[PDB]
Amino acid sequence: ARTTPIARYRNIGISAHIDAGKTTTTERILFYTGVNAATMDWMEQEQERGITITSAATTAFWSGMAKQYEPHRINIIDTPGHVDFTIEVERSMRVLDGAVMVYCAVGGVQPQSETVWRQANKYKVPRIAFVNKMDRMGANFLKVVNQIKTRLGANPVPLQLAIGAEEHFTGVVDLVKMKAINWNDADQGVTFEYEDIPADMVELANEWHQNLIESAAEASEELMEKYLGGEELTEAEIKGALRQRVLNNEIILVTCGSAFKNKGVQAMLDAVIDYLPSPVDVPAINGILDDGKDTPAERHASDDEPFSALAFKIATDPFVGNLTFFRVYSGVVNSGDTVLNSVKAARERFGRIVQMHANKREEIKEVRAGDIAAAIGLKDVTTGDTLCDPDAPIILERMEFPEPVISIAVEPKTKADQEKMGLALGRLAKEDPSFRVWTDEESNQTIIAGMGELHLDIIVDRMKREFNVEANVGKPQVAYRETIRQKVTDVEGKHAKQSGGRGQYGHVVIDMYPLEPGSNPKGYEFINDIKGGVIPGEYIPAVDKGIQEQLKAGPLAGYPVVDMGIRLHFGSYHDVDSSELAFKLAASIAFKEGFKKAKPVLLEPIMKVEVETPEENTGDVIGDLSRRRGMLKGQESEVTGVKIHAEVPLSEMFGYATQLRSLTKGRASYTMEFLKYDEAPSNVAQAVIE
Amino acid sequence: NIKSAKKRAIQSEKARKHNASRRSMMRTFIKKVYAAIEAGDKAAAQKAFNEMQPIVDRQAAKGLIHKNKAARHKANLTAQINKLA
Amino acid sequence: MIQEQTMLNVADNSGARRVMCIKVLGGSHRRYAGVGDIIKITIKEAIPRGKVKKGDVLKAVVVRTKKGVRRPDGSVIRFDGNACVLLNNNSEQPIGTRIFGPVTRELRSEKFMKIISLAPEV
Amino acid sequence: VTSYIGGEGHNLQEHSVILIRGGRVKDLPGVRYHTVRGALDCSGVKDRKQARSKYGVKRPKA
RNA sequence: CCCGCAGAAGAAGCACCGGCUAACUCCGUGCCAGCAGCCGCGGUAAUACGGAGGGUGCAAGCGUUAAUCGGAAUUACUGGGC
RNA sequence: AAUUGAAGAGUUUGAUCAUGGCUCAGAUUGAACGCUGGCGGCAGGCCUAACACAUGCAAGUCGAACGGUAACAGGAAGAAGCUUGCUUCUUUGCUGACGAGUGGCGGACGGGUGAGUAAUGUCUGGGAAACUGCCUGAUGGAGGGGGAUAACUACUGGAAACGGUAGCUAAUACCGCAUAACGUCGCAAGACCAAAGAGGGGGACCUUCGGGCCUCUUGCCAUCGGAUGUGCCCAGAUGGGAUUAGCUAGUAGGUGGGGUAACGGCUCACCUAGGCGACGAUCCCUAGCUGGUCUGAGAGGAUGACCAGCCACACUGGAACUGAGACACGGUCCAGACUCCUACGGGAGGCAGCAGUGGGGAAUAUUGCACAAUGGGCGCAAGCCUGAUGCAGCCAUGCCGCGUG
Ligand SMILES: Nc1nc2c(ncn2[C@@H]2O[C@H](COP(=O)(O)OP(=O)(O)CP(=O)(O)O)[C@@H](O)[C@H]2O)c(=O)[nH]1
Ligand SMILES: [Mg+2]
Ligand SMILES: [Mg+2]
Ligand SMILES: [Mg+2]
Ligand SMILES: [Mg+2]
Ligand SMILES: [Mg+2]
Ligand SMILES: [Mg+2]
Ligand SMILES: [Mg+2]
Ligand SMILES: [Mg+2]
Ligand SMILES: [Mg+2]
Ligand SMILES: [Mg+2]
Ligand SMILES: [Mg+2]
Ligand SMILES: [Mg+2]
Ligand SMILES: [Mg+2]
Ligand SMILES: [Mg+2]
Ligand SMILES: [Mg+2]
Ligand SMILES: [Mg+2]
Ligand SMILES: [Mg+2]
Ligand SMILES: [Mg+2]
Repeated sequence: ARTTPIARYRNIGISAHIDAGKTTTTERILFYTGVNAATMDWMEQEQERGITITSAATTAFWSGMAKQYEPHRINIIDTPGHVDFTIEVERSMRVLDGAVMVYCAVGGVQPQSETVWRQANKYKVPRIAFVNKMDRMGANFLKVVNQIKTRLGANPVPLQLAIGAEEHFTGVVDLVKMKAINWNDADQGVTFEYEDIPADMVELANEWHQNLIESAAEASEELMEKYLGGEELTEAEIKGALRQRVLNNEIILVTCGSAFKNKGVQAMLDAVIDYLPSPVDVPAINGILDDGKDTPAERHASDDEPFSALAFKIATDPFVGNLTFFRVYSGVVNSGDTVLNSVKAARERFGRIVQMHANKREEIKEVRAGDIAAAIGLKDVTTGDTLCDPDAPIILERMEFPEPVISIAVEPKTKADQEKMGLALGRLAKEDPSFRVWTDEESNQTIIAGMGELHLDIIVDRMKREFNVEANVGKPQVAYRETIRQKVTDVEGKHAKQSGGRGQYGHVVIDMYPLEPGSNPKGYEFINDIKGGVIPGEYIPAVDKGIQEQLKAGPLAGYPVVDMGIRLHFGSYHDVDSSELAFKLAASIAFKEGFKKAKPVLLEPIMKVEVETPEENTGDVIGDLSRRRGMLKGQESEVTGVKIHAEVPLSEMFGYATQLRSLTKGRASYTMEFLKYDEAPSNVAQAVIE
Repeated sequence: NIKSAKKRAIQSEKARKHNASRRSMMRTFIKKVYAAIEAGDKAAAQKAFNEMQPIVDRQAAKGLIHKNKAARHKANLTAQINKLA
Repeated sequence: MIQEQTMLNVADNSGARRVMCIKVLGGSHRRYAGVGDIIKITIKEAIPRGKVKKGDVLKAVVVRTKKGVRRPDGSVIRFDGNACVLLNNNSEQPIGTRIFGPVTRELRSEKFMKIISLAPEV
Repeated sequence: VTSYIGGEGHNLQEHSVILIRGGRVKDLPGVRYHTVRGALDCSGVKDRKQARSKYGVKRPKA
């Protein structure tokens, strides 16, 4: 139909380390914006544990705390802290335009601040900053500001200053408008009296970081040329100045406050509209055409463009069915327009539409570009898919899928539930791509995988709650192998079945000898070094088949036999009685006894393991790799971390992620894949007895 | 139940209480007659029948007992009030 | 006064019907449970559908005791029989969803609120 | 019930969710059903070209 | 529904081809891999498996499965037997 | 002119004929799946869980029955900022109209579903002891009085649902009294039964100047008809089982009382000792019936979606009340299972109406448009209501057309 405000849109997501208030702070908004509060942790579990598990989107209208503004429409997304659910930030930053990075007045940057930082950079998303909890013991605004500079290698710009600290935290200083903002006693926020700087800070206040104003200066030289020429810059041209540079992410404005005392959150909202983008202050989207090739999909942020949106986040509400959240980058969709899932090559027909609206699932018939909402009833739209105009098809960028770091095998407690465990794990997969499930090609047990111990925990817990399948968990099994160590000299097999029927007799003499990991496909070598004709070459295929059979699960403990070679040398037959079968058994017998005398051993699988860790704790990490019965092989010192290279056994890497984290303060990727089989240490071997 | 023509419920209740009370006494009168027969008093039977006839008829008219019922009472009451009395 | 052995009736769905106290939790040698105390329980009866089945071992909340309850002033409340609300073994907290028969004020606990919210009396 | 898996190769392991067809295999007494390739968790026959409608193989990119 | 406009322009798949059954060859494979409604194909020149060329039948559908009756006079009153 | 149409093949064997099963060609489908997919017309679309349900809608309407003014509008038993016939404030229910309330009619239709029901039903053909709103024919009645009560007002309890005391008021609400046959009881003689007013207009005569009064239009009561609807009775047909053979106390009949709209063990007291069943009672299992549908040359076999008739059900068990009509799908009461609201004392609800979610499943659709038409409710009418209906959306699900030259 018509629309209304448009381009006064603020798509911002709040994200930070755990605690921090990245949620408390979000509820505070809904109070301030909702003058005249729907808890943002509304999952049952995420209330029980008191932690944000899933990204939660609402919208509300901020006229600016002073009345100062033409009403702006803000889309907020409170993201999880934690790792475990980092997926909830990839998506929650790919799609939206602005970002309010929260920091604990007490807790410095801290590890998961760095990770969300990298995710913001991954997507070059503009951002300001809000140092929460100024009222807490050990509060120190400027210290943290400095850590953003030091630890995050970024350019902070204190857009504000704190009036005192901890229990003596009474207000803040807008050091643009150069007044000491005063929030009052009751009514939480609202009200003001905009008091001037106190005698305490006038010295500090007469900074701004003059390289605020000198930071604003650096927008354009003709903007600073008058600054060099000592011309005090107009309030209006500064806000534009540093905003110009916020948008170009060369600067992070810091605001600070305390959600609890209600002293600070509001000034921060203003900073949003002041210095965080509109959906038009934005690079148009990149993308592809279908089969054909590139071209940036482009699609300007315009109502009158062809529709194009990305699907982030899938859910299922028990009353309306599937909810599919999207961000419309271009064009428009009307309830009934049949858009296209380009990345699945099927079309979908839009139906009812819902915007989560501070506290009510308000209904919509049209959704314009620059906005977000959830589409009810869409059939097969997974996370990352693009919904574009069928006449103007395009694939969009699609964020990235964090890739699990932990695996654990699960069994359905009640054998009955085994079917249902299948159904449920499937559902949780299409909701969380950072979660994965499969069935071990060998030792067929159900294996799930996630970004960590806690991730895994609440998934399994989610099964009980939503699918009523409880299942206990265990260490994944390991695929062992078998071989011999000594070449064993001419061993003898023989059949001779005078019983009553087919004559049948075969006799064979062979040498069994270990190999080295040779020729990919085989790992097995049969040699026809038979004499001139002690056994006819027609039966020679059979003797090979007979050995072949014994390799499927060797004599030590089932488990395939590998790296074995065999040489024919001698035998004997009847002119008639001997047969394919006869020598097939003879070989079978020849394999045994030969294997017994050949010093057999139990093999175990090893991984090429690659740990990526900071300089600070490459000591602990090495030692642990060693503790884990591991061999090390290199170190690079690749840029900032230090890649460590090692060969470490599988049955020994289980739950690495969990501890690797503990040893490196959360900052340490790693990766592994199969490399080889080596002898298992005895106590291992004799343990592995079925 | 959320259908405002549930006034029908409060309405037809007033009805039940009205019907009940009228329907009550026309019964207690018919009784008086049978009692007389059991007491044997030919006089009080024909007397009590005279008292009950208008009631049975009026109520039948007012649509509380209906016609043929009215008949049936004075019909076989009569049969009996002059069968030994 | 409940004590080990002792059948209790159940005042919820879940489906227990008849249940036996196999331990008075909460202290070494604790003799009796009553009032609104917690006890370990073994199901003896159990309806066919039901959350619980016969032979299960759970906890439960004494909700009515025949010896009843006193509290201040000197009065007494006695109930004709002994009844309890089954609790899940980990979380306390009723496994049921409806309460039957009256319950008493003493039960006005954080964890037992769900009981008095349900329940048609005292 | 025991069921046949036609065509050259398959994925299909202990937890695969399949769609069973009906139709015997008169070499396998007791096997009275086929598992429908290309339905649900069963993949179509890799690299097949003829009679693709059976064996759940999609047309290869005109 | 009619009248104008531009340009072949925007629009073809699916099963089958050993007998029953309309439609045949090369290659690969070698009782393997596989086919199969019924009989039955495959152990080195496979019109039966798989690919190709070709053909046959259907066509916005075509196959497979499931299902009822028919052929089944194989519950026989019509219309059967010992 | 109009139930005028009957096809065989492969396979037991070294070969043969017979026997006999397996198998195939056809037609059909509420289909599903795999690969594929341009349009249109007409139609069809939860076959499984009569599984549980968020949200909105699916039943109202009459001021021409009544007291009435909460909002609108107009007029004003008339008034400012002056913008003097063009405004926005206060009054007055005056008129139009109208929230709440009394009252009337409808809510028993329309729609959904197949759980139950193997004969309490359905089908076919008959039958006698019955009631029947609105519609209709005829005949007369429509006189004169009385007591109330919602709304309202004043106190007052709740978080909410809901109310609580006291007092006041209208009518076509309510009750006497009169009137009383071609009505009811009664052989008769005789006894006994009802009702309501309201609107539009108006010459005179007129009055408390409200209208009397006159007229037309409606409505009210009674009786007998018509029409439609419904209840009741009988015979015959309408699944399988004997690895169910016996069944039966209100049971079978009678008499007399009671009872229903009505006949009747319908009920009750007494008397008789009967009643049913191998023509299958009884007890098990399964099941809505029919018109028709599919197949078949036919006889048959299979089947009861969509359309139309009948029955049954309305969260589960049960009960009645109101009413012409129900033992009531979006009514009441009790009980149960379950869900929801609560400020913890207390409350509320039942999609097998439309759309829709979850669930189950191989599988079955939009939380659409409109009362313009046909039809239904209320209304004198205008009109209001109508998820009946008329259209559209979804799906190659089917049929028939057409294209891709
Ligand atoms: N004293 C004080 N406490 C604060 C302040 N802001 C937030 N908190 C507290 O920090 C705690 C966590 O708040 P929360 O919003 O959950 O942080 P979070 O980001 O949601 C934790 P997660 O990463 O799981 O989402 C709360 O107890 C909250 O009250 C503050 O300004 N002052
Ligand atoms: Mg914590
Ligand atoms: Mg949080
Ligand atoms: Mg901390
Ligand atoms: Mg041929
Ligand atoms: Mg060849
Ligand atoms: Mg072939
Ligand atoms: Mg036949
Ligand atoms: Mg015969
Ligand atoms: Mg009204
Ligand atoms: Mg009279
Ligand atoms: Mg009698
Ligand atoms: Mg009688
Ligand atoms: Mg049934
Ligand atoms: Mg026949
Ligand atoms: Mg019921
Ligand atoms: Mg009545
Ligand atoms: Mg209903
Ligand atoms: Mg499903």
